[PDB]
Amino acid sequence: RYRPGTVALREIRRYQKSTELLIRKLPFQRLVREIAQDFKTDLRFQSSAVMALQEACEAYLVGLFEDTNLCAIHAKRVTIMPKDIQLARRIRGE
Amino acid sequence: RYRPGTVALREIRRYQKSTELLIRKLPFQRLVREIAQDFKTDLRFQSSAVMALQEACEAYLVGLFEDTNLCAIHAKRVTIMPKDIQLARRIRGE
Amino acid sequence: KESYSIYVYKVLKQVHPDTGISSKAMGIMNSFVNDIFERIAGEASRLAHYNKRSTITSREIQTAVRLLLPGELAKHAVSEGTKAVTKYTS
Amino acid sequence: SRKESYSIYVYKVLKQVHPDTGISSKAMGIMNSFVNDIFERIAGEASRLAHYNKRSTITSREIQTAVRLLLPGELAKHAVSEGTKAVTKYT
Amino acid sequence: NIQGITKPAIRRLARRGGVKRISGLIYEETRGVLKVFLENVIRDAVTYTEHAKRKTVTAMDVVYALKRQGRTLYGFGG
Amino acid sequence: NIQGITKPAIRRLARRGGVKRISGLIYEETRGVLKVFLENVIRDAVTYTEHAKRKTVTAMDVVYALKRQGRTLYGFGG
Amino acid sequence: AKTRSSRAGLQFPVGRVHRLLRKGNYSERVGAGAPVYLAAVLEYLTAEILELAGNAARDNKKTRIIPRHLQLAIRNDEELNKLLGRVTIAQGGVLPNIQAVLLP
Amino acid sequence: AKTRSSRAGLQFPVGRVHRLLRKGNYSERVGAGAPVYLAAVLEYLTAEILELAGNAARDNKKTRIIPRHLQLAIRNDEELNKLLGRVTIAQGGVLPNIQAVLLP
DNA sequence: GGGGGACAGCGCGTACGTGCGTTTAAGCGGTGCTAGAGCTGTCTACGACCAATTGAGCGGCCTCGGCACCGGGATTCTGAT
DNA sequence: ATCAGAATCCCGGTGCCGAGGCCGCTCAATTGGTCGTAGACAGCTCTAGCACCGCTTAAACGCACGTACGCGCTGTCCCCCG
Repeated sequence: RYRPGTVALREIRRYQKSTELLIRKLPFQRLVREIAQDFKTDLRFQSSAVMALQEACEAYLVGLFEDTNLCAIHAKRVTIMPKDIQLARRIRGE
Repeated sequence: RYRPGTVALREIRRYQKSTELLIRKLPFQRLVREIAQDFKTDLRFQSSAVMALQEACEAYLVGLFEDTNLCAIHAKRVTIMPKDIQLARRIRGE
Repeated sequence: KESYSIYVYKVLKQVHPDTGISSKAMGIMNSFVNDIFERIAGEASRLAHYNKRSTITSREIQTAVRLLLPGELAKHAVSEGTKAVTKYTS
Repeated sequence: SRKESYSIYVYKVLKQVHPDTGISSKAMGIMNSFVNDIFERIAGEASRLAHYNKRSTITSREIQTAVRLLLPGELAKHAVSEGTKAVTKYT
Repeated sequence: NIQGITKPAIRRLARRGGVKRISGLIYEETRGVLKVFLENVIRDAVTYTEHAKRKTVTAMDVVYALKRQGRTLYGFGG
Repeated sequence: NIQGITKPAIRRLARRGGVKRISGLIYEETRGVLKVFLENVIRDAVTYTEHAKRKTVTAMDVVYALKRQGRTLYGFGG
Repeated sequence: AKTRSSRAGLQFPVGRVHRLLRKGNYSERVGAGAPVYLAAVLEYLTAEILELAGNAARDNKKTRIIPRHLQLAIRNDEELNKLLGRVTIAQGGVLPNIQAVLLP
Repeated sequence: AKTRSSRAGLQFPVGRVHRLLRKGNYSERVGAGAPVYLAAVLEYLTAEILELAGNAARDNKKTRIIPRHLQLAIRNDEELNKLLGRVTIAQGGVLPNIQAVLLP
């Protein structure tokens, strides 16, 4: 049995040394369509439009998780919590 | 004697109500000239140019201290330290 | 020089007939008008070229104000612009 | 419908710096986006400089100043050298 | 549809961000900030689509929306 | 000349920022941060001055420099 | 002579706005309605800030608007604070704000 | 006949760059040296990135540059990173970076 | 100079990493349809321009009454007791 | 509480000095005719997005379980506040 943390660090090295999208495509596509429905109805989407949204969202969330981690370490913790996400966004101006 | 913190909070209340510049003008002017000397020699400065620089710098330091303060509180501290300034700037992208 | 001082004062009398304004506050207002003017015109420009158009219409301005201005400020600004164009055309 | 791009020029420069190295279509798209982006930044700053000085013409001087303002540290130093050399050779 | 962003997916994004240990309340928080981000980009992209009198959001519409929100994306025509 | 930014001045800036307690190492850190900020703005302002073939940095040069670094200033002619 | 401003029922200058659009290197051509629309929108924004700033002046026992009043009007409302996020009002100061944990 | 790119000794298109400056309407007029200067700068920047990206490709034993190699070249260079700070490279991934407190 | 906040040590114990085989549905490839993007042609209705103008906008000049800041009195802060 | 005493509100005065009221006038906005050309719009077309279907299979899931990291509690010592 690997000690808590060992497999987590192995996953960090796997995902940092790779470039693929980490959100499942079909569920993400459904979310994009559902959100766009509130702005206009019967909206079509080029497949490349949805993929461009995917790429930007994943990049944004990875970048936010990096800053959230720094906030947690600053509070002498190794666990990220909502207060860390909130601080990062507040300082970023979001 | 007022307990440590009482006069500090009174000063916060006074400076957050005022809009005057908090850095002495003549020392600031000297700093601006000396920094500009490294870019171009025999540089003259409009009086309003130095005032524009002072207004921007003070607004930058006040904004940064706000973000620094919020990072100290995140570490459960009431005292700002260099690590707080460093985190704020890192998250801001500076 | 040219400034928007006269027009800012005219609008100040309409909203607040007994209220004046300092020269420093007037300078802030002039900077504000110039800044927003530039944001809108620049977005309208990009929006024209992106649709391969050579002409800046009220449609480009409306869309720029529909992207720049937040929430209800866009709603009211669009109403004001549409009313002005309608009155002008008649 | 013909859509112009900088692909041919990216390929030419690649073959000069690394003769045995190719490039994927995805990587080519990144390079095209990069050139277009930098081109907008420089031209837009040069446009501002001209209007700020009441001038109607964007010249090599405006481009050089824009390059100083946008490119950081030594990227500006070398970019200015390249631009100056090209103008001298062209004249 | 927001639940389609599963906990494993949010863990993978955190792993790429270098995060080892995650609280259980992070998943709902992340879903929230993702929704806000997507809404803001999609709103602007649809505005561009409507201005072009189109019924199909193009990759260019998304690229323009990202560019104006200061999140320039390279690789979709930039 | 950087020492002209005295501890009391830095304290006043912190008080406006809502800071109640300050460590002794903050004063030197703040001086360094201010120096970097000033250098960056003055560099660009002087570039504008040299482009105008002027020997005097104008308020407009400073305003333009701040604008391009995303710190738009109102009150000095733009 | 009925000024385009008077034709649109506006206090802001349509003719000047038209010239600034034509000389501002924005496009090759400018429609007749574009300056009218821009002038209106721009005047709406000025009215909104001035109304809120005049209220702040009256609250502070003053009859003249100063940069402080403008800062108070902008920073204490969401949409105006968002629009002018990356902006600094000279001699505007800041909003009185102390973290609750710092309170006695 | 000699093309303006060949007269400037450049691989980038001076004639196309001139047209794109003239039809941005970025100004009323465009000098003859402006497109030459701009083309040379664009060429220099592309060469720098491609050189660094080709090195990254060789260090992963690849003969074709992919977005990953471009991301590696830009993020590993302080100046290129600073120039392309608010840029996202599609399929570029991230630098391998783990905070020391999280390690074994 | 003093005193109260930062730091250290620790119990502890409960929040969450790991497995495991379970319960879910992503996704990849195929099948047809057709909303609609985009091209081609036109006609043309709105803008650029040219020439006279005139009436607001702006430089200049004054008077004023709004407000910076002076002296007094008050009340509610806060610390010693 | 309990009072001492600064800190801060608040009131009448003041003069003075920037804001606004007011004059002179000029040049840039206006009015009106002519040209042209951009784009508003009708039809075509065939491209791409969409809905639907089979099968699969890799991924999400619940919970049982260990454990170690998050935080409450105590004690110190000396750094900043005044």
